Amino acid sequence: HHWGFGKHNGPEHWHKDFPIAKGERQSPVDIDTHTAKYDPSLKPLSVSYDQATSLRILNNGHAFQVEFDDSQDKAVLKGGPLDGTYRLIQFHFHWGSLDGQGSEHTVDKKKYAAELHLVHWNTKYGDFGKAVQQPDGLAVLGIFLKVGSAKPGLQKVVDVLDSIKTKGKSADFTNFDPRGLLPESLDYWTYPGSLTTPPLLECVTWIVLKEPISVSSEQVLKFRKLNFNGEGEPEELMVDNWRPAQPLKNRQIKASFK
Ligand SMILES: [Zn+2]
Repeated sequence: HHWGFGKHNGPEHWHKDFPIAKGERQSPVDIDTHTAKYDPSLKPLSVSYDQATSLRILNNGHAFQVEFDDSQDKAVLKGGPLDGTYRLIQFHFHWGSLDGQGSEHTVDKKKYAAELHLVHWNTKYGDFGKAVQQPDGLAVLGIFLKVGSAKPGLQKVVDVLDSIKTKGKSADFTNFDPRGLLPESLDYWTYPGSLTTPPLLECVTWIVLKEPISVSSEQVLKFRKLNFNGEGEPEELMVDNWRPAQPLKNRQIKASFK
């Protein structure tokens, strides 16, 4: 009876196994655009993905994750609110059963159809496992998805999902360029928060882009054909794998733009 997104093990239950669920810097949060302060010290976000090396895509039982070779400085995030260099390790999404919900962060209470997380770890901690034990261990770049025109750069991801339908399935996924998932503007909000799946560690500097990317209805529909369950088990569609907004508590969200 482990954590999940069902009726008996979903986000409202997680605190029982992971008490930090009720912590002081939990994510996601609602971004109140009128309360976020423009910060004239925030540098432009530097995203250097030209040498990114994807390896594999995995159905991990709550989402799918595209993993990268992070053994060299190849795909790095720096600048913005960050000190130092953070290396890309994986990206994954959160999505809904319907276009009207699916994002984890919300903007003035608005829910998007999905949310992309590009997860990076602080190179000063040597690897991901050590980084998540530190308050500044991770930087996660969050990008909202809305349903409209197709995102061509996403299609290679959508087309491989049939091969990883059920929990535990993985597939070779090389030469995928995550630059094809970025919106035009890198304007962002930033605040200190946490992983949004257990163990919910409070190790993340969140950088959430203001500009959503558009994906097609057909693209998001294919996300919804994935399964939470393993092969040979009763079918449960992988939908609504998003944690709802958590109390902001003692935190200020800063904006890179006015
Ligand atoms: Zn996530």
